[PDB]
Amino acid sequence: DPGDQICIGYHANNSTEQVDTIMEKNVTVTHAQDILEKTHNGKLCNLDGVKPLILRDCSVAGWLLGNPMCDEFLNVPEWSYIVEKINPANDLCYPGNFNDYEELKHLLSRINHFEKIQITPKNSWSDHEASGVSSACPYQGRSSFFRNVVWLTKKDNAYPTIKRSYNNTNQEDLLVLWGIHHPNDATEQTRLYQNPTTYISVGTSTLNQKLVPKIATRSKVKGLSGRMEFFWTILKSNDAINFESNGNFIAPENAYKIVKKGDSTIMKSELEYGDCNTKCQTPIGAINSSMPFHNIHPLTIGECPKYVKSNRLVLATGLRNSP
Amino acid sequence: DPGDQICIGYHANNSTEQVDTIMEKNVTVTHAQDILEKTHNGKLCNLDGVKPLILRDCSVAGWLLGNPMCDEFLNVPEWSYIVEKINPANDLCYPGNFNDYEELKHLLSRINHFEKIQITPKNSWSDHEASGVSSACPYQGRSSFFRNVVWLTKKDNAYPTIKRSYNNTNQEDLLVLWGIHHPNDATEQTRLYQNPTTYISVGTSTLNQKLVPKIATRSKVKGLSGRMEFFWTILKSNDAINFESNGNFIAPENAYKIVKKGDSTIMKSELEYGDCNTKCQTPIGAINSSMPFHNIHPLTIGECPKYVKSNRLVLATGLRNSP
Amino acid sequence: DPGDQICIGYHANNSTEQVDTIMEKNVTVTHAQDILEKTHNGKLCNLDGVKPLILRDCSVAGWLLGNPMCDEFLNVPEWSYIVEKINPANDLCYPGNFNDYEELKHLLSRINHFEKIQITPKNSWSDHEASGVSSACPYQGRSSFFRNVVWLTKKDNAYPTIKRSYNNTNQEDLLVLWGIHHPNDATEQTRLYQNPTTYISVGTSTLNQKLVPKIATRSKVKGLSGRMEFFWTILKSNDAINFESNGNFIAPENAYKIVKKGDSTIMKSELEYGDCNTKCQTPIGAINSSMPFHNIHPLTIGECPKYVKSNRLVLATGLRNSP
Amino acid sequence: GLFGAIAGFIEGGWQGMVDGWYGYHHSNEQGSGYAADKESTQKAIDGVTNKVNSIIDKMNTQFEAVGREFNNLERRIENLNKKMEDGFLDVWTYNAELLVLMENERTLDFHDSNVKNLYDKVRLQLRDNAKELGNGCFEFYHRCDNECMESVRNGTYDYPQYSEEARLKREEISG
Amino acid sequence: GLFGAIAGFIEGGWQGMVDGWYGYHHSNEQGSGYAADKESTQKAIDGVTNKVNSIIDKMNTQFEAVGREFNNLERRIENLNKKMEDGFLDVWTYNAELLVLMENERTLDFHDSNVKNLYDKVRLQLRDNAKELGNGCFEFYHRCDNECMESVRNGTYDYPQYSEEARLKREEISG
Amino acid sequence: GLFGAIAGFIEGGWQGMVDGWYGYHHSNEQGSGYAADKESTQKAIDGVTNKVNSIIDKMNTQFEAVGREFNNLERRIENLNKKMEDGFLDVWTYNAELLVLMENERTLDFHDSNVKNLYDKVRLQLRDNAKELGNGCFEFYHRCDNECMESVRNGTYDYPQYSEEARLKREEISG
Ligand SMILES: CC(=O)N[C@H]1[C@H](O[C@@H]2[C@@H](O)[C@H](O)O[C@H](CO)[C@@H]2O)O[C@H](CO)[C@@H](O[C@@H]2O[C@H](CO[C@]3(C(=O)O)C[C@H](O)[C@@H](NC(C)=O)[C@H]([C@H](O)[C@H](O)CO)O3)[C@H](O)[C@H](O)[C@H]2O)[C@@H]1O
Ligand SMILES: CC(=O)N[C@H]1[C@H](O[C@@H]2[C@@H](O)[C@H](O)O[C@H](CO)[C@@H]2O)O[C@H](CO)[C@@H](O[C@@H]2O[C@H](CO[C@]3(C(=O)O)C[C@H](O)[C@@H](NC(C)=O)[C@H]([C@H](O)[C@H](O)CO)O3)[C@H](O)[C@H](O)[C@H]2O)[C@@H]1O
Ligand SMILES: CC(=O)N[C@H]1[C@H](O[C@@H]2[C@@H](O)[C@H](O)O[C@H](CO)[C@@H]2O)O[C@H](CO)[C@@H](O[C@@H]2O[C@H](CO[C@]3(C(=O)O)C[C@H](O)[C@@H](NC(C)=O)[C@H]([C@H](O)[C@H](O)CO)O3)[C@H](O)[C@H](O)[C@H]2O)[C@@H]1O
Ligand SMILES: *[C@@H]1O[C@H](CO[C@@H]2O[C@@H](C)[C@@H](O)[C@@H](O)[C@@H]2O)[C@@H](O[C@@H]2O[C@H](CO)[C@@H](O)[C@H](O)[C@H]2NC(C)=O)[C@H](O[C@H]2O[C@@H](C)[C@@H](O)[C@@H](O)[C@@H]2O)[C@H]1NC(C)=O
Ligand SMILES: *[C@@H]1O[C@H](CO)[C@@H](O[C@@H]2O[C@H](CO)[C@@H](O)[C@H](O)[C@H]2NC(C)=O)[C@H](O[C@H]2O[C@@H](C)[C@@H](O)[C@@H](O)[C@@H]2O)[C@H]1NC(C)=O
Ligand SMILES: *[C@@H]1O[C@H](CO)[C@@H](O[C@@H]2O[C@H](CO)[C@@H](O)[C@H](O)[C@H]2NC(C)=O)[C@H](O[C@H]2O[C@@H](C)[C@@H](O)[C@@H](O)[C@@H]2O)[C@H]1NC(C)=O
Ligand SMILES: *[C@@H]1O[C@H](CO)[C@@H](O)[C@H](O)[C@H]1NC(C)=O
Ligand SMILES: *[C@@H]1O[C@H](CO)[C@@H](O)[C@H](O)[C@H]1NC(C)=O
Repeated sequence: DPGDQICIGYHANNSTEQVDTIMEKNVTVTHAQDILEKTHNGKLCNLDGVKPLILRDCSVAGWLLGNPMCDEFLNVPEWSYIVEKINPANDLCYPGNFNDYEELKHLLSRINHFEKIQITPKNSWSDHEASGVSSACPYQGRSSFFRNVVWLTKKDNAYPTIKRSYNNTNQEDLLVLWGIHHPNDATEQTRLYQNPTTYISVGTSTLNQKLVPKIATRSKVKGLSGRMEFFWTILKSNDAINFESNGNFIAPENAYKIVKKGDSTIMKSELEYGDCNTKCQTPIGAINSSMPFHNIHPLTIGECPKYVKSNRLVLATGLRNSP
Repeated sequence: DPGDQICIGYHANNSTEQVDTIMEKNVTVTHAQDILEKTHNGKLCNLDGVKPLILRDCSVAGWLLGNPMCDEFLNVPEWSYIVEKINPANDLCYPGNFNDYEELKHLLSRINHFEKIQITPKNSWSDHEASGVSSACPYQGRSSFFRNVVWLTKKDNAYPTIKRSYNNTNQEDLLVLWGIHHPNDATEQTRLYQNPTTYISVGTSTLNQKLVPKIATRSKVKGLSGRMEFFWTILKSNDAINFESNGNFIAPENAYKIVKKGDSTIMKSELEYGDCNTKCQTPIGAINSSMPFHNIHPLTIGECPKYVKSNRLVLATGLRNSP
Repeated sequence: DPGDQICIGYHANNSTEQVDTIMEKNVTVTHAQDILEKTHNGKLCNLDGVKPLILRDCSVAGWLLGNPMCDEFLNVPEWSYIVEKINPANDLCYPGNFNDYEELKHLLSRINHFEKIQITPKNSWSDHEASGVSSACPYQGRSSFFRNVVWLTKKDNAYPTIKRSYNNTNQEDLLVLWGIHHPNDATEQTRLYQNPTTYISVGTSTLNQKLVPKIATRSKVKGLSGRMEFFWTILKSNDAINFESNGNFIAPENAYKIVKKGDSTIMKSELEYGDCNTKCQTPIGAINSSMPFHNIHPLTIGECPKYVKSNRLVLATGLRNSP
Repeated sequence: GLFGAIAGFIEGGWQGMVDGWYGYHHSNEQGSGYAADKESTQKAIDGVTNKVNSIIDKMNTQFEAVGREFNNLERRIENLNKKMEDGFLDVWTYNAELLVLMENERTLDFHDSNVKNLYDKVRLQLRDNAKELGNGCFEFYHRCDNECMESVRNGTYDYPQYSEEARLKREEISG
Repeated sequence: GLFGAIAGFIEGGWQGMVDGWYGYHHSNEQGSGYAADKESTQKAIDGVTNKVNSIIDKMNTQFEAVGREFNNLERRIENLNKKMEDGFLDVWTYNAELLVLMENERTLDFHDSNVKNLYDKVRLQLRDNAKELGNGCFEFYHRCDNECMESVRNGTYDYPQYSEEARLKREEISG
Repeated sequence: GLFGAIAGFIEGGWQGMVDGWYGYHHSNEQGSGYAADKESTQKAIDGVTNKVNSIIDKMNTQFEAVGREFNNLERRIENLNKKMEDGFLDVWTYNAELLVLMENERTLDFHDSNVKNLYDKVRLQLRDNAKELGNGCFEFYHRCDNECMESVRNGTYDYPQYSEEARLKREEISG
């Protein structure tokens, strides 16, 4: 008659976690491990202790040149990363362009802190008018101008040749900005700077620039047919920059000390500050995860999981579950 | 004596289909599946319904500037893709260069249809000769010139300053082309434009261009030492383009409306139209294949398989075959 | 009593070779095969039969222009590859820049041999002083200059317009070098070249260059505020190059026939010649290995193994070993 | 293979068997004949088909080269572009080749297994009611008509219904 | 599949056994009860844990996309930049997905073997002292107290001490 | 392993057998001795050699970095270029490492399996004519000379030639 018994068997449970293999889909297992983070907080946060520089409706250009609508940013603290809107409204208020802008921007992504200083006081232009202003550049309803540069025009009816020089006695490098104004016609030229044929020389240990205004008729932009073209350079410590101009010069007033370099980026996001903190930021929200992977956005900064385009990454840890 | 018997066994046949694994070469299997297309029709076909624009011995520059040897392409229909020979014969008939040519070509890879329109009639120059021509640019035995641009010279013994403007009232963006002629000596300069010191101003809402001729001794090319340098811009809808010149101006006659943007390419192929039709084209032949892979050519356009460098890609579906 | 016995078993030994798998680490195996080369001779060797060109403290620019501190390299033999230090001391002696330098250096990576030729005898400048020299360009205690180009200054009190021409009648293409000098002020300009308003024209079948000096105030570099800018071209066989200048011209004296083209590179290394020989060279040492992989340095030249960043690559060939 | 069944202990496959991939040969009072196991070949055709759809779908999102032109003073980025495009093509060529090689061997070890699993299936139903010849065959210790053998193929086999007849036969020869 | 074990000869898993992955059901004169196999369940948790840690660690150094901007006359290089970054994001996605699929199937076949290796561990220890039912169970030809079955679980089992009890019980039914 | 042979139920490898990879130890009236199974050892050497040649040849086509220099107003493309070349080196390092780890484990499970094929090769020839000790060894129910054991090694073993003799030896113990 039937005696004693031993059996070999395996575990099962009420698990509904499915995994995939090459041969078989939607296989239900006893234990699995999701390795893919799929959620974020929908916010722009601090990175470790450090707040981002969130430009609002200001572009990098507007900020640095000192567009009057960007006065929030005249002197920003050390940032962790920079956020710019996709199409900032407050860019170059006076119509024109920024030379080597994407290169400046790329430089900027390697910087965590500027210290703005005055390199030339506005009360130093005694033979020229330093109050140039424009409707394209409004402050509080009335006509203003960039804050970090000066529009110099003839005083009385003369424009003496400007020869002004500045030695970077600071230990850190200076980002220095300037510009040239391109009038529409010869008549505008004399109204503003008297002299018909003008130039701008800018010199450094590495820079040897000569600019001449391009006086020609162009399409109206913001009611202005004129243009403002902007240039930048890095003045190393102990180097000097030499300006000589005979007109059409948009002169430097303030410049930026490069205080700290680091890993940083310029994120393109419509988000704004969400008064949070994270160790991983994406343009569409922050991530707090122990997962090795995430699929939120490819462009991240911080201590992040690795990005994949997958919707699901589930590792089977246990065995096949019996129905 | 031997009684009843059952056997457990598997399928076999007369298959000579071979596969490879990591450990074993030339393994004979019962069923395999070739997944690699290895054949093409050696012809240039339509892409679905749409015929390619096959320039023959014309280059993109020849077509767009209107090298007289290229008048076949004066008004091309919508294309699926563009086919250009590796070394086109009718490029710039008059020696010189096309500025940002590779960026224009790349812009072109995103365009399927132009509508060419006349923006300045050859008969609008009442103070200038609009019939400048060259032996380097022959038409029907006589000396001619590019058709979409006009070579302007002095009339009587003067070259009045031109102030000419054009508003893009069309809905679509305009590719506008123009040029400047570089003479060989100060005398040639005066014989053609009277004025010794000349310029070209080009203005747009974003463009503020100034050109000056480079008068110099150079190698004879096609018997010519003179040079012709050409420029282009995309004029947005409702923007205007302003030209001011006092010489050396090769002015626009025709411009191109961007009618249709899309998926397109510029193939390098010496092949010609084969009156066939395909949904996958490579520069060396078209593909009609259900395979997931192909090894015909890396540069394809259309609904194609994936390109790999493999000589053979065969999947085992069945089992090893029994002797 | 106990009869006959058969057993099934596998191989073992006293081997200590370990491999890794996905599930198991430090598994001791009977047989393994290291496939990763991890050692080099720490020296710069010949590549097959051919010695490298090791610039010592000279940059490629110093060499090609003929910085006086580089006379070692005035006429170098055929090289296999080129070694340049990370920051060579003898670069452009006179402060300034070499235009499209990185493009020239890349061109250099497909050339194994120059043969230098004279394009203009020094004693051909009968209407100009051809003895321009500088403290920034020291030779043996005194002031010198680049050897392959010539500093022309006014003679008596004139700088007649220079028209110099050269047709490349050789079978091979010529690398031709020249430059322009940018003075500090109008006085230096007349002091040196008599004429205040000067230019340099350089013409070829493909090149149509016009240079104008940029006269401006700059930082002293090596005590100098003047700057020197250098240009180059590849003059095809059977083409001609034409120079026209009325000042600031640093004229060609020597040029380079591109005699032998091939696989080459410019390694960046602080090493020196080790009188050794190899078929595989890396910047920090040579490779004599039959291994399919190595992890010495990513930038190699010769018939090399494939680079990986791995510390260890061991394949299991035998079976798991019994303790 | 991974244990020795396909071209293993049962040396050879049956060209005569044309209904499926894995199956049976039967020999009783009503002649002989081949009969394919419908269930486990269907389960094997499903898996091999899914594997084949899996491998193609894993390459759908894969690098696509584009012709870019560069001028004679852009030779560095031209080399960058070429090295980058050839780079991804070598990578995906490697991926496609290696996955095929890797899945080919697994497909063979999979067919191999389905032959052994079907074998332990019958070997567990029959037990001492037949002698295992060791060539993939079972020799019954009873008579199994074409309705008894239908029972072993689809797991219907009744063991006690033939237990005694079989016990007698091992004792008859052992007596 | 590659086994004939998990949903194979022991059709179904034991919901009552929650102490491990692989183990035993025992039935003698002293009631029933579950006991997880300590040795093969630990060797399976470690190996599987190691796999998930190896796979994450093998992906730490992996491509990182960075936003780069280009102007409107840099469209070739902008297109180059875009294709390069999507290329690497695709390549690593393929790497991630494909490795998970490949290790999942190996992981399932791994639990699987451990069920057959544990069954053969016991079947080789028991031999003719038990009847092999073919459902994952063994029916003893002798009496096995709750300390006898401890010997089968840890491989110390002494066979001759129960040979005769078993030999004789085999004589009763075969007589 | 994934079978439980190498370090499984057949405990230990034989340091004494140095002629091959897989084989037998036999002890009868004509002394003892090890004998390497030539058949399954060369075929295992073929595959292992090819695997190593397959892994090296699939990497022959692999990315090669080139030094490209950039000036200080080229920082974006310098950065693009660095990420691209680091990108391809990370991919191929992953590929080389992962292929080695993945093929190593398969190589251990290949050896593991061949031990199982050789054991089952013997288990099917002997059947009820030998007792399975459960340590990887077989004890004959007859005397096996140096030509009988050479015959089981090459699959020549004749089962009925010892069928009658073995039964008696089984009953003698069952008496
Ligand atoms: C500074 C000023 O008021 N300029 C306007 C000018 O006034 C003359 C003044 O410059 C001169 O010293 O004294 C005479 C009398 O002796 C005049 O009073 O009058 C012109 C004709 O009406 C104006 O042209 C108009 O410019 C518009 C744009 O105006 C602004 C602007 O808001 O952007 C006015 C700014 O003050 C001016 N800034 C400077 C530093 O000059 C700018 C600037 O001129 C341009 O941006 C340079 O391109 O322009 C509209 O364009 C309007 O269509 C036009 O009639 C002078 O603006
Ligand atoms: C329009 C014309 O025929 N110009 C030629 C010039 O005619 C002069 C005349 O207009 C002036 O009033 O008086 C003098 C007499 O003192 C001349 O008779 O004479 C030059 C000397 O022969 C010619 O130069 C020759 O041109 C060749 C190429 O000619 C063309 C060409 O085919 O490209 C002819 C075109 O008619 C002309 N087009 C225009 C708009 O002028 C062009 C153009 O000047 C150049 O191509 C621009 O660089 O040239 C050879 O180049 C030959 O070497 C050269 O001596 C004038 O062509
Ligand atoms: C050749 C010479 O003597 N140059 C110095 C110049 O002398 C004048 C002379 O040229 C003129 O004909 O006659 C008057 C008197 O009748 C003068 O004697 O005077 C300058 C003012 O001091 C000096 O400037 C100094 O130059 C330094 C650099 O000198 C060098 C150099 O080493 O680079 C000397 C070279 O011989 C000279 N080379 C050439 C081809 O002219 C160069 C060159 O002028 C500059 O590099 C131009 O960019 O300069 C320092 O720059 C110092 O700070 C400065 O005061 C001239 O040395
Ligand atoms: C930029 O200015 C510096 C500093 O000027 C000096 O320091 C001030 C605090 C004040 O005391 C001034 O009266 C001083 O001149 C200057 O660097 C100094 O130059 C002087 C000589 O003019 C040296 O004696 C001193 O050692 C030096 N200091 C440092 C830190 O280098 C720069 O001028 C000169 O710099 C030296 C290094 C040389 O390369 C020289 O060619 C250069 O003119 C000045 N830079 C420029 C471009 O004008
Ligand atoms: C280009 O020509 C068109 C045709 O007249 C101009 O558009 C119209 O301009 C008038 C005012 O001048 C305006 O009432 C219409 O609404 C406008 N039509 C359309 C379809 O936009 C245009 O002139 C002006 O256009 C407006 C929109 C503004 O941007 C102004 O700055 C501009 O001068 C002409 N464009 C240029 C740049 O001259
Ligand atoms: C460079 O010098 C050579 C040697 O004289 C010139 O080549 C010769 O040109 C003539 C026609 O003028 C031709 O009959 C010869 O066959 C040709 N020599 C050889 C070896 O081909 C060359 O002049 C011209 O060369 C021809 C090919 C043509 O391209 C023409 O445009 C060019 O001027 C001289 N090159 C220059 C730029 O002056
Ligand atoms: C796998 O399960 C998901 C869960 O909703 C389902 O949508 C999908 O269709 C299933 N796929 C297959 C192949 O059964
Ligand atoms: C397998 O066969 C093909 C032709 O049938 C041959 O080209 C190939 O070299 C063979 N494989 C080996 C490893 O030789």
